Amino acid sequence: QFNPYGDNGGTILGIAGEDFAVLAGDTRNITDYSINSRYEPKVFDCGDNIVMSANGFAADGDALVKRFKNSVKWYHFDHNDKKLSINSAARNIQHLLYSRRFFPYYVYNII
Amino acid sequence: GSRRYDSRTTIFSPEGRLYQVEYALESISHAGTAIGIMASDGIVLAAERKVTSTLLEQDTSTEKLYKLNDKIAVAVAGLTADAEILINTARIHAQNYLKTYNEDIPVEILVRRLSDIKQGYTQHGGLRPFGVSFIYAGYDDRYGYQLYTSNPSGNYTGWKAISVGANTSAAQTLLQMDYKDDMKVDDAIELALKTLSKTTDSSALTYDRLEFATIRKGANDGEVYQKIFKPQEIKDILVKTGIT
Amino acid sequence: DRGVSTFSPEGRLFQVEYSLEAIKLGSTAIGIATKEGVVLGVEKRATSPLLESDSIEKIVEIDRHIGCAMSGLTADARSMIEHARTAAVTHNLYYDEDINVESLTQSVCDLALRFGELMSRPFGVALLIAGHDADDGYQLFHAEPSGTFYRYNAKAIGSGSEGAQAELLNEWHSSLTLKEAELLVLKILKQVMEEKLDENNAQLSCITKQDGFKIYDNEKTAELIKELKEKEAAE
Amino acid sequence: GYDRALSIFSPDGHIFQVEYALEAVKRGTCAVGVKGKNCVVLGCERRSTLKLQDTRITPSKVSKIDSHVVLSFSGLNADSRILIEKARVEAQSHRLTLEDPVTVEYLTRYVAGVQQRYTQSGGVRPFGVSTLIAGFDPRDDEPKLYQTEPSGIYSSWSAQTIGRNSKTVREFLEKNYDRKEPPATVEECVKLTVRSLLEVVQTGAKNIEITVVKPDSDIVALSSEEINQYVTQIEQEKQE
Amino acid sequence: MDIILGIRVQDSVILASSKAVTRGISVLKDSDDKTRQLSPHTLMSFAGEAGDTVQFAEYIQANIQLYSIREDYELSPQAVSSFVRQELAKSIRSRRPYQVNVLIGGYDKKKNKPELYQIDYLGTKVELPYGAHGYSGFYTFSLLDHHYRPDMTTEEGLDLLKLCVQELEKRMPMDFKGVIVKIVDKDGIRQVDDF
Amino acid sequence: GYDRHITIFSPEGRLYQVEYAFKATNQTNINSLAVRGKDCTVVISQKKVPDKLLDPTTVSYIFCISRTIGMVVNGPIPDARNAALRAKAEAAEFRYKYGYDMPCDVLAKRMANLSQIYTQRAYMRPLGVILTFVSVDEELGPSIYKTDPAGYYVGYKATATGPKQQEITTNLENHFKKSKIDHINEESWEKVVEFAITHMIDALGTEFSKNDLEVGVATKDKFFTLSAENIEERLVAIAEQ
Amino acid sequence: MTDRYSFSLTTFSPSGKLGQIDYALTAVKQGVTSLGIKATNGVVIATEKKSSSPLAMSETLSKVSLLTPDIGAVYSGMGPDYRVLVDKSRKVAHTSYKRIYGEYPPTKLLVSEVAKIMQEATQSGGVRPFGVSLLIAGHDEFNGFSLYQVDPSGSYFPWKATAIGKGSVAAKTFLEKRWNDELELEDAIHIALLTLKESVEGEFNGDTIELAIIGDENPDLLGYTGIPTDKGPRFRKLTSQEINDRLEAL
Amino acid sequence: TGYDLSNSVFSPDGRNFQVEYAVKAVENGTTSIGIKCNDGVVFAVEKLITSKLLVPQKNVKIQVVDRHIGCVYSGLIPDGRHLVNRGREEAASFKKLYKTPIPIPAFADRLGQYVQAHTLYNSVRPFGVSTIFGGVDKNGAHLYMLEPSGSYWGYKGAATGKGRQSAKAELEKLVDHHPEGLSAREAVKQAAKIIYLAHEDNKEKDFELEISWCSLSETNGLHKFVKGDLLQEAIDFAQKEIN
Amino acid sequence: NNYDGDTVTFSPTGRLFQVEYALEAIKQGSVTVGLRSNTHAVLVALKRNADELSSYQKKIIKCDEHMGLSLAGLAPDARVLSNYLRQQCNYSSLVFNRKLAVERAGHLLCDKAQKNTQSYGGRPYGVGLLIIGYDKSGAHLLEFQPSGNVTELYGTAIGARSQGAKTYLERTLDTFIKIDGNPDELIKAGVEAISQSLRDESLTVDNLSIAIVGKDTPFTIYDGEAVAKYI
Ligand SMILES: [Cl-]
Repeated sequence: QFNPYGDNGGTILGIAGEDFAVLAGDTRNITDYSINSRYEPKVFDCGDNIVMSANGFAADGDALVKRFKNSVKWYHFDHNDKKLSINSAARNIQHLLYSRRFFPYYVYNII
Repeated sequence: GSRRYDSRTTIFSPEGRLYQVEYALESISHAGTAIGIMASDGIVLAAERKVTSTLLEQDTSTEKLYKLNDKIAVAVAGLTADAEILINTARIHAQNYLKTYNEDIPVEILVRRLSDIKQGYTQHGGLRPFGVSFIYAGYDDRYGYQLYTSNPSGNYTGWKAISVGANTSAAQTLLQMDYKDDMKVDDAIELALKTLSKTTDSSALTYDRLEFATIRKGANDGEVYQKIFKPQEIKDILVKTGIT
Repeated sequence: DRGVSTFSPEGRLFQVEYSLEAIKLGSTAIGIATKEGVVLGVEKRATSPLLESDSIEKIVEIDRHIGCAMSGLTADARSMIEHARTAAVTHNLYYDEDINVESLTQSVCDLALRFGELMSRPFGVALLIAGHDADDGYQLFHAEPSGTFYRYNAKAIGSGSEGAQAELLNEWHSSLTLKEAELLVLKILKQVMEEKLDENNAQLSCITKQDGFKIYDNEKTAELIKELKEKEAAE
Repeated sequence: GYDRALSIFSPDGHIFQVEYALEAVKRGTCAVGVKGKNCVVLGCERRSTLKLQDTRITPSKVSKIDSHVVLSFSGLNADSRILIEKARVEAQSHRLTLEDPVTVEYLTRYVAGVQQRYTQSGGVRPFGVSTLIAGFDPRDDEPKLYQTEPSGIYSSWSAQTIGRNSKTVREFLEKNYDRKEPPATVEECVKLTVRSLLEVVQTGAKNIEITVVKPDSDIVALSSEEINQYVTQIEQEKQE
Repeated sequence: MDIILGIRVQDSVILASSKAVTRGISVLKDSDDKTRQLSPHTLMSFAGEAGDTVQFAEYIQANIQLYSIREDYELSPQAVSSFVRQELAKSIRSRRPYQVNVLIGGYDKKKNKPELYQIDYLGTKVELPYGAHGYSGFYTFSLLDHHYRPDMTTEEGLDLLKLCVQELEKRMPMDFKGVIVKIVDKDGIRQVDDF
Repeated sequence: GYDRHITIFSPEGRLYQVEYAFKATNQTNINSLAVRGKDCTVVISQKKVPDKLLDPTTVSYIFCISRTIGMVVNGPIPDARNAALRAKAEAAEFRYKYGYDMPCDVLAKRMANLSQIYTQRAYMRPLGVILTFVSVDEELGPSIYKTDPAGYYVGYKATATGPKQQEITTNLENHFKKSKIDHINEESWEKVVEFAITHMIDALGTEFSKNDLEVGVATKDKFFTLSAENIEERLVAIAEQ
Repeated sequence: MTDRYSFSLTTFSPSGKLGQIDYALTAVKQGVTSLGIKATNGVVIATEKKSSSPLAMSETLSKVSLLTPDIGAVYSGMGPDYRVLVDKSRKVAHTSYKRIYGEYPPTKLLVSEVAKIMQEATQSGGVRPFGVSLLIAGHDEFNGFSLYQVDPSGSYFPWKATAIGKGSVAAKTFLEKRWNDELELEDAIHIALLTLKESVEGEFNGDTIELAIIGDENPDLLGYTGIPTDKGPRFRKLTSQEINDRLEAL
Repeated sequence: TGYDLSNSVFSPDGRNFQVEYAVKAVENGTTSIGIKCNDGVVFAVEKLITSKLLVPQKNVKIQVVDRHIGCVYSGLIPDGRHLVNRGREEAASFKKLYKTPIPIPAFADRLGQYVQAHTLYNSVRPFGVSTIFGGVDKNGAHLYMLEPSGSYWGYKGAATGKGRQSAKAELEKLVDHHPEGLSAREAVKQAAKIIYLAHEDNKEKDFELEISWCSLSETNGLHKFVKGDLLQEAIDFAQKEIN
Repeated sequence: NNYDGDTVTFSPTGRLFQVEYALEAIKQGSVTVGLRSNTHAVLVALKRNADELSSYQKKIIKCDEHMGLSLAGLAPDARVLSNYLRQQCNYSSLVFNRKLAVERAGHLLCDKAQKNTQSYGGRPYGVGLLIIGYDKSGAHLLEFQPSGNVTELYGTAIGARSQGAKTYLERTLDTFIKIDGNPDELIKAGVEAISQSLRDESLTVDNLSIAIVGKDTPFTIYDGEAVAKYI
């Protein structure tokens, strides 16, 4: 039987400071006991001073980030180049994830 | 495109009338007269076949009086083909009701359903309306004996006595004159035939130019019987009432 | 006959141009934007004295920070208002924030040209959409059935529009207060209305950052009418 | 499907189909609505061109939408059945989803919305019907009376009339109805409703129908004899 | 839910329905009314899967109320029971059937007779002098078979009903938190507030 | 007068669009002829290549519908090819569904029914073509069936179509009045083609070169068209007697 | 593309006339004469094979058609319209009856289905009415022999005998004088040939006349033996020779 | 009258006036030609320089279908593009199912049936273009020309647009003087000349020459644009002949 | 006359009047100018107001980081077409990781507009567009007409009185094409070009709208005090 999911490993870490924030992640990509890549970027600058990382199943992670980056682009078009605040991005991402409630993006996401 | 050839069947005139409904009524006014008379102990349906021939097979023929179920019947005035479309729909509606509630359909509910179908053709779809006027004769345990009429507009009304088709103005005046509330079926039979005999465009009213039916509680004990009259039976009632 | 989406030889859509004629027959609605808020006022125009005038609802809330006044075939506005309210609240669901007045106006105007042979004809109603957001401050928009919307410092729509617009041309300046704007709407409404202006046949409303969108009471408006009469008699 | 745009603007900014639908309402029998201090009365004309009618089974002019709301109309009879059915379905749908019966204002807004939808939808013509919707909101003793028309606009009325010769009976109501002091009792409200119809009706026999609606789902239709007593008393006072 | 009982006596129909509602291992409510008035002289009690019961009952209620307004007339208990049966028989072959068993108690004003109908989720209808759903009948039918007469008064019906509930309370492993009892007769529907 | 624009009845009970589709049939100014032999069915048609820039090999109004069925068309080429594509599709579908080759008369009826629909349904126009189907049927033998824009079709002993159809028709009528048989009593198809060409020459009163004619022949289990050189051999034999 | 004619092409005129139906009846009037006569033990239907060309094989064009083993049909008016109606009539006899009840429909009900199809072409969107009048003869167990006429409107009437098309007015007068309730099938065929001769100009023989009967069961035309209840079709088309034999005793 | 107001209506002549009006739009367009040579085909088109602001060699008119078919047209340019888009879909589905690239006669009928379909209903307008197209397949070289009616034939030479008469006369001379045939490189030179000669009908504005070709020997049976030195050589040959 | 009731009808001379009437809507619209060099491409637009209380209607729309257009005619139709371009630019990026070629963008607009000119019920677009962009083959300028015709140009102008600006660019062709690596001078040439189409009114701070795209310059729009430099 076809299993649409996989586990590409990795680990991410986000810490909020008083006037700054960090989003860190390891660069290793794996399947089972093999290494796919020693350097495969996992944390992305999505625009508007927002950084994002979708950790878990890489294919779903790349799809989600790609869709959120797209959502930022269309937020500028639709709302007169207004800056997408971090709280507004968070809520937007909730709806991106729940659109697949019955066939989920198998990722743990931090922004 | 196609717009060029659209007659626009569902529009108001400047006076607020529906063109096609009015013209459909004009069509119906040339159809054979149909009369319904409601009495205390039953209902009469009488109707005139249009200029027949001697070679028409009358005993197997049916153009005016139709059976919707065991309790309800209709007299037709207008396009027979249009009427049969609606009659078959009404027969199905009555059976749907009986299957759902396990009770025979009340007369008005059946009438309202058919009238709603007629109405729809005047408001949407871009199709011509049904060129048909019905007289509904029926019985149920709520209101007892009932007469209704519906026309292409989809409007329906209840009656003690009523006519549709040709010469309704003259026919309605004659019915309004001789009708009384305490009237019985045998008297109503006579009134119906006398009215047709005076309003008819034909030279004389004969058995071969008539369809006749009664709905009577004259069935053995508390129940209702429909009687579609045979050619020989119409000939006998014409002699009995003293018309031929 | 002819297509509903047909262009005239001058390059205009027949139906859109004809819907504008219907809007000219509508009751007057005026909007004035200031730095203290935006004022919206309308002529109610009851067809009979037995008609309970308070049931005439020509000023309408879209969100807490956006209001709307209408003129023309007012029945057509109900689906536009429903869409606007849905768009405003839906954006709050998706983005956890108030929606920009311009973006709301654009969403309403996207419905405009969705007609053909979608709805069978354009809308026969014009809207004055007034509101406030953090980015562009107090704003007033005029939404037409053409799908076009202009921002305005002040605008009048309806039967007495060109007379009122000429008056708004002279009176408006960038330092107007909210109180001054209120009296100015009442003044111009009184000028173009057929019947004598009072609290029952005219209605005021405003949108401020603090209190949001508010329709004025008949008692509150009555005082502003009395205040207007006295200041006109003062010279 | 049939998508033809029947309701469209004309050069002068009029939708003729909607305006011709108002002419159908003008042709319809007269209907009147008067609200008192603690009630609303709906009066309706019955044209006496149709005798030999069975008044038991003939569709009544006033229709219950729910136990606390009624609807009368003027215009095409067949068209009114479609609005009434839709209204009745919406009333039960509201009770089912919100657990409260509809307010009179909500029901009116829905029926008005249906009428409006039929003025800018393809392949359909407007309803040739204006309605008077009356009743009392749940747990409220304030009377409610609304009017709708083919265009889809609606509004609340202290008293209103629609249909043929409505111009005349509105003239009567405008001078006779006082807002500061409305018909205090049921008698006064019915009397004023019958008086208004007597300006237009012809004979006061079976031509006048009256339906009284009181708070808390108390709706009754007056009989011929009860109405005839009002007709008798009015004319006897008039002979002076 | 669990226990719903019904008994048709001389001049009325009596319906008894349990008050308990359980989620997981906890009894959330002990005063739940498992019934809906379909019309002034027709009452329907219900029992089955969580959620489906109320949704189905309220859907039936809305349809009968709609009919009443349209025709200005109350449908007979027999007509209502047939409508309900068809909806369940329609439902059983659906993508996701409604798992609801009902009892319909009504007083026919035309015939001046009380009527009790038992309908299960498959659309199996039977008219009975007394009825039950689920396991309720296993405990109670022996008592009803013994004590029931068709000429019983409403008071005698209530006494026989108490005996049925007492037997249930003794031999069922299940605490159903007592019953709400309602009577359907010529004057309409009323609840027995002390039972 | 919109009863002349679409296919609805005029007051006279006529369909003018169908009648005007018949007139489009002669727009090409080409005459065709079909006759039956003992073992074969022959169809000949005039070929006119007015422009020198045209590739004459691509100019044709004869179509190979199936292995057994051939079709000649009288009318404009776009409608001709429309009909040809449909007939090919129908013939192939028939064989797939019913397990045997579509008969000539059955295809003719099918195409005639499609034409009838265009005369009744408003949104579809009639095709301005007359279709003559030919084959050697396995049950009926040599067969000629012709369809027109009215949706009419019938079998033929022989037939002719075009501007000068009447002249050809009478010529054929007179021959069959003499012989008193329903076909050309001849063994080889070559001589049946020679008969067809000869009688077209006599009827029209024009001589033909190899490039002036177009010939289609139906035999048992195949239909085929003749090349210019095959036609030349036919013209030589005619001239030598 | 898409069929954008979703509106009726037949509509009521101010006088109450349905123009397209009237015009369809005019097309029927121009059509070749066909007739039907009912006897005590059978029914006969007949028409002229108006050949468009002598080169045309008129045997391949069938104006008289079998609808069921016991029901036949003939027409006057537009031939192509008739051909497609026969296709639909044959199919509806199976789909709406035989596949349900396991037997062929009685004449009146098959007529009713044909009538319905013709009525729908009179009201549905983007179509014209059928330009034919049908005469449908048939037999069934409980109704016996019957003959029906069906018009472009969808209206149908049962006849003892009748004619439609070119010379129907004269032909119906001829039939009124000759018809009685004691006619045998051979007498009806004889009257049919007499009546049809008056409307025909040219050749009058078995090759120019098409004639069929609904009569006795034909076990020779069944195609198989072994089932007693299956006794064969009552519909039979008379041959060219069979017609000519009766033209000598004319 | 009124027969010319709606597409797919037969006039009493048996004519479709809407299609004939579409031809008028074709006759109004710029000149385009096609020449069949020994082992392939050559296409050429007149591009009117409306203004100096037009970027030279950028507004390409000739279009490729698949990799072996060339298409050029005169009339309403957007209608031509629509037709080529369909042609590309037809060619793709053919190759998808049957593997081999679509033969030219097969491709010709696909366009023909599609154009003919737009003469069957009043809900669509006929195509306002005549399209010259062709290429090399397994059976050799083929040249076609397709009209608004859906009518098409095979050609030795083809021409359409405002200067079609002048072009046709020139094409007829080549057919007569070269019965054995014309080479691909010759056909390119001749194509340039004919467009220059046909430009006398559009002599008000100056023009830009655009040529393409498919040849078994010169291009391996693939469609290619004539560029650089070979184009200039053809322009020089053309300019020499007019003087 | 009798052949202008819908877009599906040719006239006897082979003209499509509904398309020509749509073309007329562009001529009524306010003037906008487009011009490019080898490094940059510039749009200049004269915005139009309803009255003194009203704002000035926006003329320029961004489609991607490397592409955008200016409009003249029905503004809502420009919104529909620019939205389509945004989607197509975006489809190319998401699927092929490829910035959409300006020439291909023109071909897509042509095909979208064409479908509206051949079918019954619909209407042609009532707007003209000037598309600028910078892709792998350098700077580009396109002119879109709602007939479907799309043309690649060095410079052009559309709208009311656009002939004056178009003549100026036709004279200046050899000069402005050579303005490489100097965005300000290229804009100056555009502002000087659009000035040839002005009568009575002049270029004010809230009247003028400018956009630019180039080698190391994303598509950016300049309005308000950002264009006071060029007045
Ligand atoms: Cl078929």
